[PDB]
Amino acid sequence: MRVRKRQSRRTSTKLKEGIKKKASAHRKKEKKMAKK
Amino acid sequence: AKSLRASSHLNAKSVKRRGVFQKAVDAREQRISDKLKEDLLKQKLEDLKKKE
Amino acid sequence: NGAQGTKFRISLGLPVGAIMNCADNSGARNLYIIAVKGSGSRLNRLPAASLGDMVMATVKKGKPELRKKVMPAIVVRQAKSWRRRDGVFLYFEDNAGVIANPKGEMKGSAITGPVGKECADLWPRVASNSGVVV
Amino acid sequence: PQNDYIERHIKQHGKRLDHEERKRKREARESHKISERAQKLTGWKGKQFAKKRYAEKVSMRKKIKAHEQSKVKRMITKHTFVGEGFTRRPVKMERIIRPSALRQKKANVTHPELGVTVFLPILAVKKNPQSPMYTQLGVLTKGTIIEVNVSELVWGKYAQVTNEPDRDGCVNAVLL
Amino acid sequence: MQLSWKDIPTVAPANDLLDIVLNRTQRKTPTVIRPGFKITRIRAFYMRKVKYTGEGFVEKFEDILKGFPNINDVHPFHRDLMDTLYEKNHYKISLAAISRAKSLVEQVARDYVRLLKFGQSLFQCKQLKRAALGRMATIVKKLRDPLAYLEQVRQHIGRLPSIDPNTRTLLICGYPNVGKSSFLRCITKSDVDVQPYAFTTKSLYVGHFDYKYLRFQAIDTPGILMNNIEMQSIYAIAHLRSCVLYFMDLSEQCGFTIEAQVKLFHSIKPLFANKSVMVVINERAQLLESVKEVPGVEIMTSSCQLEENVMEVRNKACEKLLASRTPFIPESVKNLKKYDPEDPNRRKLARDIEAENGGAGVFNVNLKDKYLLEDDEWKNDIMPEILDGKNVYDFLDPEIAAKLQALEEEEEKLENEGFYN
Amino acid sequence: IWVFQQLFEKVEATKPPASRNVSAEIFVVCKGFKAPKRLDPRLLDPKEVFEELPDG
RNA sequence: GGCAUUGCCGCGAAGCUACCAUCCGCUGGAUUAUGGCUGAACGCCUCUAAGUCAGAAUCCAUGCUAGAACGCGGUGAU
RNA sequence: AAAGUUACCACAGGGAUAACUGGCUUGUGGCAGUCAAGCGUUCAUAGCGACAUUGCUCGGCUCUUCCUAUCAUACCGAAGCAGAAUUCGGUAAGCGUUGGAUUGUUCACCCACUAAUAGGGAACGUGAGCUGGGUUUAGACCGUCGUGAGACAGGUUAGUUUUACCCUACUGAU
RNA sequence: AGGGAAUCUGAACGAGAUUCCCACUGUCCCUAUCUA
Repeated sequence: MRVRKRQSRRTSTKLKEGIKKKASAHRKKEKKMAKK
Repeated sequence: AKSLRASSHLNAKSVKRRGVFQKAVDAREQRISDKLKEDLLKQKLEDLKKKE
Repeated sequence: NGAQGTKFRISLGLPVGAIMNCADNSGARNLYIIAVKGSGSRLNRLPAASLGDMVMATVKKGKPELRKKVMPAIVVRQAKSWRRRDGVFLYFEDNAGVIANPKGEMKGSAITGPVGKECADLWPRVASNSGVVV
Repeated sequence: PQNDYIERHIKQHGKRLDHEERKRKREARESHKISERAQKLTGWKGKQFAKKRYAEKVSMRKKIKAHEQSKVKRMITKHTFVGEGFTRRPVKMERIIRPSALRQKKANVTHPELGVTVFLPILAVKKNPQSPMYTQLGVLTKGTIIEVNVSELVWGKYAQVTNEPDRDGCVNAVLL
Repeated sequence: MQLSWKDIPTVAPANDLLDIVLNRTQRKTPTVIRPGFKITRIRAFYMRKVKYTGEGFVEKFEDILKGFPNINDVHPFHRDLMDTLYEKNHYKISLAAISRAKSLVEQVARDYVRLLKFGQSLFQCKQLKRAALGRMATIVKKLRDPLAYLEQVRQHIGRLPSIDPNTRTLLICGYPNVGKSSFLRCITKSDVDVQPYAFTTKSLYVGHFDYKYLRFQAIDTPGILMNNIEMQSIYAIAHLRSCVLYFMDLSEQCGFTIEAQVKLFHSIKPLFANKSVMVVINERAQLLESVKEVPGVEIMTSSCQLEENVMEVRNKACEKLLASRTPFIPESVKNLKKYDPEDPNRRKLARDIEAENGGAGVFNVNLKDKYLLEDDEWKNDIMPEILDGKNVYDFLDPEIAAKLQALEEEEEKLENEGFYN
Repeated sequence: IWVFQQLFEKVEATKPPASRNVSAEIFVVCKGFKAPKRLDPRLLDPKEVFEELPDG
């Protein structure tokens, strides 16, 4: 068959570093939500 | 419409090809090879024209 | 609908926007083509009819009874050089067509002038209302 | 085609020779094919299958548990309300454009003490938090206290809004 | 429209209906937008989706409303027949709920598009779109009962018989399981059970037959003892331009007293008083003459085991319903036998020739061997038709040898004269 | 315009400004009405109205 | 015949050309959804787990086009 | 006597930034209640709580390539699927996806043909492959005359990527 | 010796404008060939 497009496993540097910022954002939320 | 490579039409045409459809070609081939065998003898007579 | 047996290719002489004469004694004298039923599809190509093809056509010069309604029309005279299987190329004097229902049954009682051989073969009831064939 | 053309055909000729073998083996295959679908079906079909299968589990929990229990026994882009004296009202609202699409007249109000929702027209916008401009514009952001018409009809005349009508469709309020 | 309704688009059970319309708006519309686009393209995206789902539900609802027959506008027989088979009020309640729901969905779509041209973020716009299609879903979830009813009515009206109230009809009546099932069994091709209990038949079975070159339809009935099955029979008697064939069992069979048939005949008498009744028998004999006291009645005695009197009942029924120089023939044709299709001993036609020779479109018919000649050795005709610029058929006549010799005389009359020097 | 001319007093065609200018419209007025007691029946019917003029 | 910014008109070969003309445009395996066989897991069952047959205009071949100018071969010529 | 107040606040001035895919986006709304797997620092009476459910309600001409979220063509499954016709669903991108009248703001649509006339991408694809209709003598700064209200054909200004007998893709040729 | 008929505009008009009717044409369907 016509073999469809494969997703990449190369994580671009913008993605990888943006992943770190989103992670640390989830921390700051979790520390605040722990107090209530 | 059924394609050129439609499986059922290829199988129906294979039902054809085991019948009359090949037998006529296998008679024509014998008539062609016969006249080919006839073409040796004429040239062999023209060999014997010079051999005379 | 209506056409008897297979239909083979003859040259196309009557596109959309062509005025042909009317041949039956129904009342109409001429016919204006608007669409051709059972035609091919290119980009920018107009639908072109030929002899013995049912077109959708309007009356332009005729009786008011035959007007007010767009109706099927089978072309009986072509005047463009088509080919027969018996050697010859032929053409007529003018473009003419006859009006009928979608079933292929004729409204008129007689068709004037020659009717094409191919058209009379394909449509049986046209050959029933024919005076002259070929 | 008369009335029961296949039921009479069953009651005279039967289903098939193998109709019971095909059915029984298929129902026995379905225990596998549920699991064969759950580990295949990539994409949206997997998400829809998971939601339907979770539903088919909670419903079964309800059947079994109920059986066990029965065993014992500048323009504004926010939604506003404008009073019926609109024709020449803005003395102090020089160029404060409020389009007619964003004007919702009937708030979908629920009653607290009796769990019935009465879809009634708004009479007056009273106290919008966040902005005292918005009180004078009639903006219906979350927390706004509004006046409710009780023409259709113990009742409380005021209701506090609970949704964000900029996001969803209607205005949803709870009486005080 | 007319007599029957099989051609109705199917009715989805309100949960699947949602799964059709909402999935189609996910597949047919574009689905991917960034938050980083212009606000105009974000607006137009979600507007296109709310509207498309709007048209989706409306298309499915319109198919139901136009599909089902407008009960009180069709025909008095059908208006009442559907009223007997289905709760007519509920049939109008259900279709009213669909007509209500379509206008609701239209209102929702027109609302949220108007509300959508003021969205400031992708989130707000998304919340408004989800609000719209979710609201439509809630409306369709409120339709789980009437659509479940509408599927069952669609299936059962799709299988209903087509009676024509304008063709020559004849009702077949009597007590349930008299033997009238055997009558329609032996008059036409319609499979009706003669099972030995009361209500075997549950609806109006129809049988067509032809007599005196005309289309007739005899309508079998379940019978009268009130029920939906029972009232179906009575309204068929009342509204059809017909004659009624009340059947009686003058025997131990049926399991009902003949006097109860007398009581029922004289009780139902008012509504078949206008229809010119025929009565067929399949102190005591005197109470058959009590039945004869009706203005328009006739009594006939018949047996269904024999095939002559069953036909004679039909003959009298149809008769009641109507009132309500020399040619040239060759002796080779006259002496010739008829063509019996199931005869082992006859001539083989060309149809059987082409089968024996194999195939329809593969066999070439020999035009030769079928035409008459002096010598059948020259049957395989060649016939040149053209020789050197001039066609043979124009030169072709009988006595061309004698005509040539006449031209040979015309040779020698110019040979000695001296034209060739 | 002819059957208008013989059934009314003054028949005036316009196509005023604030039309399309490309469309083949005419707004023709027919002020003054005869209101006859004897109306010609063959006149008003469309069968005789569009009876085409003979060839030259 | 010189000549006419090819003065103008009719026909018109060769050439070029038009579905405005004519001809020609395929057959084997592997599969998808699906339908199955034997059959475990699980002392029933079960198209699947080990196996296994069929099955789409799908795929890969056959066919159709170029030939690597740093791929190769065989053969003629002193 | 004039004074308190101002997020009712209208004009001139000073501050503070706005507008960065941190895998975006798609089909099922919101509000309140009814259940309610559990978790709450013990734990249902510190509270959160999914699926349901109940309440009313800038446009368009033309080509190349790609995507499938497929309208048709191919094969299937479900459907009161008698046959025909059809509805929903699965695999599926191999191949197809037409011709005319349309301009009070078209962000509409008409009337046929066709097997069907499917939806999108090529981030300002396709305005240096191009036109058909809109700003008002549309940028920025400064000045003059002006109560709440605006003008002056004042005055100063900026509006450079387009051609490359570059570069190389692509066709073909030595 | 290219038409014709209406209308909008300043009864014919004026190479005013628009619409329609009739005729004509490679503008097009659909390009093909020749010469400079």
